[PDB]
Amino acid sequence: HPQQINDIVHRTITPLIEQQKIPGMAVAVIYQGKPYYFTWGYADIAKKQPVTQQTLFELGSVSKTFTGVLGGDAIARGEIKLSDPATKYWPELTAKQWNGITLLHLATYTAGGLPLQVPDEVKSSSDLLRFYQNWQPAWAPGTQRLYANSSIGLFGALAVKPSGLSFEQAMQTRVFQPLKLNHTWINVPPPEEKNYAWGYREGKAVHVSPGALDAEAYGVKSTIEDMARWVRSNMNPRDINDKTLQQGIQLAQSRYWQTGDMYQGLGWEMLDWPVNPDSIAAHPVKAITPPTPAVRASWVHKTGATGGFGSYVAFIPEKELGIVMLANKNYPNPARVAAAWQILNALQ
Ligand SMILES: *P(=O)(O)OC[C@H]1O[C@@H](n2cnc3c(N)ncnc32)[C@H](O)[C@@H]1O
Repeated sequence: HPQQINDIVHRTITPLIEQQKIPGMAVAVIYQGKPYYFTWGYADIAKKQPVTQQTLFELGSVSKTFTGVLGGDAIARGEIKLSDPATKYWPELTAKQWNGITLLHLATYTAGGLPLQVPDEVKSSSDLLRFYQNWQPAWAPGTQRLYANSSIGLFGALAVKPSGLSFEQAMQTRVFQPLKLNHTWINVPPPEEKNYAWGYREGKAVHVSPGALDAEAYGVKSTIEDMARWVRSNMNPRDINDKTLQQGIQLAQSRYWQTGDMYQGLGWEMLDWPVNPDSIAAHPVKAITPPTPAVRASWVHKTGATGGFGSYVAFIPEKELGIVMLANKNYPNPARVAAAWQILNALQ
């Protein structure tokens, strides 16, 4: 490691762990293109199993970045357009409030107030259809952003329909495998279970429960090494020898809407670099026309949580600088962002 990386990471992450009382943590700092790894504490407190570079953490909503990119890849293939009505890919969704709602709206939380959570009793395909059929928008499409699992969750499920594959099969074959993310899972295979960290909520060991559209909205588990590779792939997509995937990664950093200081991509969210560290409910959106092609001078990021895990990813493509922070405790987002900003700001 470059000493300055060690110095700033030790300075920054050590206190964070102490005050947030985080039981285990992994961090990757991407600096001049290369990854540097750090680990702390335990994946399993009871068994005193240390966090390693092979420890799997629940990504929570960081999963949305994978879904956004997979959608981008489908657009690149000509399988979908974001301007297409959602009903084009689910004709059984006949209720009139769906007229005018597009894949873009689903992907970017702008469909008009889809709920943050899919109702907990929704399990089957018929349950899911009935849920969407009964949903009533609070706003017209394309006018308000309400960050929500039921929105991008449906986007992911519909985006993969033309492929003929399940969402998991599409993600595995079109995103995970081409990028050599060989320890990244929607469903952790039994032989890999020993590396799956427990999450901790009020001292209790927990893993995320099954829920409708979980794969699409929050269900990915990954290692610090794979997540470093993910960040690297999104920072320099032109380094990928897979045309539609490269194009998809670029489309996910297109700026489709603006809300205050931030811009909504597909899964990824973006702000202009340099950012004010203090700048990082529903809010009105303005369409950006044409959507701004991925801006390399951006803070590109996404936070994620499950009951037992807190995750954060941020990168600045212009500077070849990025960070992944994975912890097996859900701790406040401002703390994650503050630590990430301190580390990247020191290395620019
Ligand atoms: P992102 O990390 O913002 O959000 C995804 C996390 O939210 C929780 N989640 C989604 N859906 C539910 C339901 N129905 N009930 C309780 N919690 C839910 C999970 O923690 C996701 O990881």
